[PDB]
Amino acid sequence: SEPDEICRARMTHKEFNYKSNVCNGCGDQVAACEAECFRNDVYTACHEAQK
Repeated sequence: SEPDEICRARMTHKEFNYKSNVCNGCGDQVAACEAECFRNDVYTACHEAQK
């Protein structure tokens, strides 16, 4: 049970905006999209299925 602040510091400001932008598109799984810092099947699937 640790914070995901490291994930935000690891990426750039623009990155957080891009990832988050797509996250809101995946659907109602936003929480899950950021759950693993954009590192999950939920996002990997949506993002790949996002034109």
